[PDB]
Amino acid sequence: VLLESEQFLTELTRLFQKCRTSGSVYITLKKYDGNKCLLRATDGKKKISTVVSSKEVNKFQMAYSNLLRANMDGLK
Amino acid sequence: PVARSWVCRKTYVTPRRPFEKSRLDQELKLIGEYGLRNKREVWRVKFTLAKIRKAARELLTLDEKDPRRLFEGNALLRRLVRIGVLDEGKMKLDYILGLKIEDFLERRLQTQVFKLGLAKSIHHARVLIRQRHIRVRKQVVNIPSFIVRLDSQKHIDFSLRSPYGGGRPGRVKRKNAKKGQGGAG
Amino acid sequence: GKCRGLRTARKLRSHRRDQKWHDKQYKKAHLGTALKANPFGGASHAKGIVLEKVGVEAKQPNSAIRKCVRVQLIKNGKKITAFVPNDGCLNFIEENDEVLVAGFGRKGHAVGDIPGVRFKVVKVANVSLLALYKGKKERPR
Amino acid sequence: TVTIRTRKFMTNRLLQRKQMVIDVLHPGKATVPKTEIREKLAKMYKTTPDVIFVFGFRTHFGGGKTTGFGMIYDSLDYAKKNEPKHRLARHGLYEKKKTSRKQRKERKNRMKKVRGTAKANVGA
Amino acid sequence: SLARVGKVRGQTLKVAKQEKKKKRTGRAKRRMQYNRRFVNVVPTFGKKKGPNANS
RNA sequence: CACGGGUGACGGGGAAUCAGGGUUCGAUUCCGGAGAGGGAGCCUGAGAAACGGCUACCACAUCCAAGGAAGGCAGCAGGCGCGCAAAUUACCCACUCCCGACCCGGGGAGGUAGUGACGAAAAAUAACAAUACAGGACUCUUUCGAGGCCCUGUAAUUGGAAUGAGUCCACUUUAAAUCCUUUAACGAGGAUCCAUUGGAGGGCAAGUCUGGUGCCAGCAGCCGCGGUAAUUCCAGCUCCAA
Ligand SMILES: [Mg+2]
Ligand SMILES: [Mg+2]
Ligand SMILES: [Mg+2]
Ligand SMILES: [Mg+2]
Ligand SMILES: [Mg+2]
Ligand SMILES: [Mg+2]
Ligand SMILES: [Mg+2]
Ligand SMILES: [Mg+2]
Ligand SMILES: [Mg+2]
Ligand SMILES: [Mg+2]
Ligand SMILES: [Mg+2]
Ligand SMILES: [Mg+2]
Ligand SMILES: [Mg+2]
Ligand SMILES: [Mg+2]
Ligand SMILES: [Mg+2]
Ligand SMILES: [Mg+2]
Ligand SMILES: [Mg+2]
Repeated sequence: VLLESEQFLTELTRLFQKCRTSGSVYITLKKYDGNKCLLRATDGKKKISTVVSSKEVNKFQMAYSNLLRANMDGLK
Repeated sequence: PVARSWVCRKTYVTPRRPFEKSRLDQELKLIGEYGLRNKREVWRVKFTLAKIRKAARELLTLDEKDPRRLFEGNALLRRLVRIGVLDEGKMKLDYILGLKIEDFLERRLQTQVFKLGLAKSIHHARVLIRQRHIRVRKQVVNIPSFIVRLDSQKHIDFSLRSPYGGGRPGRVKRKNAKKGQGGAG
Repeated sequence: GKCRGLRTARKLRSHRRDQKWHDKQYKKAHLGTALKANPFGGASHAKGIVLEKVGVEAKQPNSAIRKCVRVQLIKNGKKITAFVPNDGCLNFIEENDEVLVAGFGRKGHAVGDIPGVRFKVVKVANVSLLALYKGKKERPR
Repeated sequence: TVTIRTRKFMTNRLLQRKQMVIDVLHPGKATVPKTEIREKLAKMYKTTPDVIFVFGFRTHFGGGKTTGFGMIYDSLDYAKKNEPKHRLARHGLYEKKKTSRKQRKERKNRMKKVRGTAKANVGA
Repeated sequence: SLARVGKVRGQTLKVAKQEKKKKRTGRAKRRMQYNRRFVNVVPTFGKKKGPNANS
């Protein structure tokens, strides 16, 4: 599902909040031409996708970094 | 702290009443007489006339045989003579107040090309100014608002890079010649 | 001037400084009570949340049902009966939406047929109601 | 049909050079290149074109006149003594390094962190 | 009641826009305005009709 | 008019509106003052109560092995929040100067580019010729009609003549580039390479035109319009303001 950059982050947060019990989180980053990068996320059931352009990487990467640091925790 | 000017000024001032019928009548007659583009072209010459008349009133409020008054009056008369609106025998600071927007619009390079007669119409002269066919003192003038000086009045002619003058023909003429030679063989 | 002495500057200045406050525009502009009563707080535009749509009955001779929106502001939280300007544009505004609220050109005063309405709506969810009326843009759904 | 005239001629013995404002008339063509400018100044002033450095052309409207500044050194050693390295690299006798400025700042801030002889060992 | 919103805007007849030759603009529009104001008409007796006057 | 209070008050040169007088603003590139989250103290040093210096407390926050360590973008970019409201995590010390042991090194000061309809200046979107027509100074004719030495406009009638906007080799520009100017070759007849923003009762320039609605929708900054022939709504056409 191709969404907005902010809607992608909200649905990605909802993917972790749904996978607080069981389920994998798949994040695929790749080059995109048709400068842009394709960033897609998959829990196994519902797929979301976005394309991040050059105009919004400073707005995107910092909130995405805080999202990952808040949502990923392994073993001590 | 950057190195730049920040100096600018509006050259036109809008009138106080927007829909005066006699004012629109006079401005529409001015545009239809001298080949203008909008009402801003009337209003900016009106505001330069307002500048000149305000300077003239400020000189007439000064006393006679004042050095600043004499210097500014002689300089303003020299400017009016060199733009060629006021005559060289008429030059006195009391005659500046009796000067008109029509005599200011007479010194337009569009109007001067129309009076010299190298162009057919006033708007056709403006087309020639836009399309860069005429020059003034070996310098191409692309803008019709060029205030032609009285000393530089006689140097108005066609430019060198011009098909109407001594130059290469235009795109339509080259395309028609190429199409004719291609049809002939 | 009434007292025309040579050195009555402080008398004229104190008398004019006392008598400026009886003007309606001067006192409203220089007291903070009108600025406190103003929901915008000295602002030209304001965003706010739609919560309900109200059909307001009209005043004397002209009798109709004007359309208003109970806008709850963000910068203060105050409630404004904002006016939907154009025809058939109440259907675009849904519940729980952010709308931009401006004045009506009488500087905070009720205008014409509508009692107790000072403000109106310009934009609806970052899409202008003028373009929604003309049909140029579409509401994002 | 290209004509070069000189204005404001000055002899800097304290810089060991000549200098003038160059006025180029070229009807019927575009702006002539700096190599042709150096060649025509060389055949004008009877010197080698290696010492003649010309820069800063501005073309007037209409298309028949440019204005540019140019200096004529005495020797290539004096030119390398007082001539800027960027205008030397315009012609190619000097070549500046390709070390980018942000990476040089990063290298300097990395050498600032480590104290001792290992400042050279931090870099690569 | 708020059930009658957009009533007349819904129930008016949708008339399609007529195709039209493009108008001259700017100095040419003002020149054509000057030509249709002054140099065409003649002084006539009685009250002069307006530009949009029709009967 | 002290003292006290408020300021949605850094002060000034200045900005806007302006007859003459005034009113409002000034955070904003220049001069001076204050400051680096809130205060307080100090070493060094000619010059600091300095925070891209430390020392303690409060608010906020990072790592940790739980013994401990480290922070101050009201700098340049950029981010969250707050919002009616505000730009690139670029290139370079080449122009300006500043500092150092100094001709050589450094400068997010500064310069140049990216966004940019805050604003200011100039300013494309057509012009000419030929047909039909509609008319104005002359001659002629009682009018009707006629000749063109002089004309002016209109009509998706036709015709070549001229140019950018774009495309794009090449110079020039510049620290290296970009843009401007120059310059080949392309490039326009609905020259579709199509200019919109508001209004048409009055103030206020501009339809008693047509269809629908029938005090409903709505228009209307003020007066007012709409209750089944709306010059005021909604659509078409026409016109007017820039
Ligand atoms: Mg205060
Ligand atoms: Mg200040
Ligand atoms: Mg403040
Ligand atoms: Mg300080
Ligand atoms: Mg301190
Ligand atoms: Mg400091
Ligand atoms: Mg800091
Ligand atoms: Mg803004
Ligand atoms: Mg430097
Ligand atoms: Mg240096
Ligand atoms: Mg700076
Ligand atoms: Mg266009
Ligand atoms: Mg209408
Ligand atoms: Mg009106
Ligand atoms: Mg009227
Ligand atoms: Mg009333
Ligand atoms: Mg009206």
